[PDB]
Amino acid sequence: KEVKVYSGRHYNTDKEVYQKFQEQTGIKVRYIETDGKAIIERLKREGKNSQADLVILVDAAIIENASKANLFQKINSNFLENSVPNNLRDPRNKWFGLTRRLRVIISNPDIVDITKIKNFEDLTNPSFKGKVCLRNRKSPYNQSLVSNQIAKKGVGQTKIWLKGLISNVSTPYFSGDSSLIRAVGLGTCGIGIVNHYYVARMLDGVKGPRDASLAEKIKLIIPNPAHVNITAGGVYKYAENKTEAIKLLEYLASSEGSQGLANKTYEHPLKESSQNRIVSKFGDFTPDNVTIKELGKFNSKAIEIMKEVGWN
Ligand SMILES: [Fe+3]
Repeated sequence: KEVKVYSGRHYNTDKEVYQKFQEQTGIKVRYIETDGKAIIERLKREGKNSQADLVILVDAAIIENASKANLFQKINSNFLENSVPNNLRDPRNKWFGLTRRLRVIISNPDIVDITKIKNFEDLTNPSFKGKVCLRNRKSPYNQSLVSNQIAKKGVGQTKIWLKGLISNVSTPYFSGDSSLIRAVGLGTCGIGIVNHYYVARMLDGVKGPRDASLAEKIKLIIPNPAHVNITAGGVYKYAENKTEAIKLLEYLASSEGSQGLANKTYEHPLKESSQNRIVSKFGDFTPDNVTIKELGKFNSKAIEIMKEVGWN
């Protein structure tokens, strides 16, 4: 009995969780970890000849792509249907949330007045002209942030928000969240938008002393209410080991599994906030109730309006 996992959780952290499942169940886990988009393209090409049983992907945008590519099958599990929060799973039961991450505001309080910053709407303030830095629009994290704004506000108001935000950027777009964190730490940027867990990995010395020194200079601001995004798992449409994939998905979404995945990456488990002291110091959050399905729905439109306003 074995299960083949193709995981887009490309942090090189999750091996120990699969090993704990293996010991407890006797089912051998064969895992590949690489880029989620490489996994989607590989499965489309392999189709019925693929060896994937369980697919793990990061970000609503990538889950939506996989869903559109018909990569998942609907599964029956009393545990997942009754234990995973409804907003963090497919209403059609093809994928289920495993961890939570927040896309937040980071600021250098020597460069900008952080008492003027509570939510994403504040970043349009003309006192931040030339102080806002962003990762580029190719990041699913940024697409899903804009889709979140569309979900709630509609296209018109999101476009007005975007024009205001992009008006305040005078720096080329970053190609990563960690390089953005460094720029805000250095003070070349006043304000950024990044995933909370990258700041926690730098503060913990995972990326070495210079990155930890820069991360200490940052103030992290959780918008209230908060935009939540996820990593999710689903069973491959042609899974050979369907039963074993479900058992593993059930373990990953369980309190033990979700805490095991989230603790490696400084993410939040599915149903409780992280017990990590560095993550807890960032503060409490309340989710805005936008569903992960809705972030998928508006992805095409987010990309179109990001291009229109010149988020590049
Ligand atoms: Fe990430």
